[PDB]
Amino acid sequence: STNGTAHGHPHEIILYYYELYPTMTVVIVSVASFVLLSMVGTAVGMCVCARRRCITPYELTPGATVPFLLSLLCCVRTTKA
Amino acid sequence: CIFEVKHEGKVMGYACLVGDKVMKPAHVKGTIDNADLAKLAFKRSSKYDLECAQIPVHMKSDASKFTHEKPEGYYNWHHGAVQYSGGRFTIPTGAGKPGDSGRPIFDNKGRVVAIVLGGANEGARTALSVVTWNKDIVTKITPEGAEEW
Amino acid sequence: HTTLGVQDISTTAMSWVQKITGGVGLIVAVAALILIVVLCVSFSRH
Repeated sequence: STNGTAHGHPHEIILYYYELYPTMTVVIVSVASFVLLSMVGTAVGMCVCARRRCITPYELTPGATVPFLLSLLCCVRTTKA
Repeated sequence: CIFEVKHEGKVMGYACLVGDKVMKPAHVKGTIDNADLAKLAFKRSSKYDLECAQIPVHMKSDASKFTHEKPEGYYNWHHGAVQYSGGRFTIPTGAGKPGDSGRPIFDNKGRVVAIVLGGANEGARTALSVVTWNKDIVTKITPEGAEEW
Repeated sequence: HTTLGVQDISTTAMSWVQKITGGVGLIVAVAALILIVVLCVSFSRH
């Protein structure tokens, strides 16, 4: 009955839900959430890695600043006063 | 510049005001026996077995400098004269015991050259295991078989 | 007849959306490895 046009884009994608369904979309949403979690985990890891890079040069004494820009947004802002 | 770490009312090691940071070996149990220093926030570093923080403005005049410059010859330390050569600091065996960690090895102009962590006994003389400055960055030299003081 | 478990079409379009997911995962995996590599460089430097 109902129409499951193509798109587009997306749009129609949700129209298919009606066609063959209960389910379908919820599983896709869960997959999307998992993807978001992977994206979030990557970012968290990246920030920790950015710390790992700024480490050593975390004690004191001139030496960046310097490479702190170009410098993955902190780097700086960080070198200074 | 030198301050003592106490644990259950007992001196475990030392803390030192070098450069603009406040150092103390990470392995040392206790808390610096100085109000101003004790309440600080230290950043541990297990690679270097170091644990630094920043010197309060009112004590910064009390720090001890440092230097990467260390030519073969004799250096000064609380128990006498250390000898540097072959990229190794040594002393007459017996002149350094557990509880000497944290003590700086000065040169003749007062610049701190290294900080003792422990020593390996190799007979007549003991090769010290120290924290020393490289081109700009900190480093740690630990002779084979060191006994952490 | 009919009735069965997918997935199925609709090709192209389907690929358009699929291609969007997983790429970022590869990126963060590569970045993770690169961070490890740099860490090892620091370890060697010490």
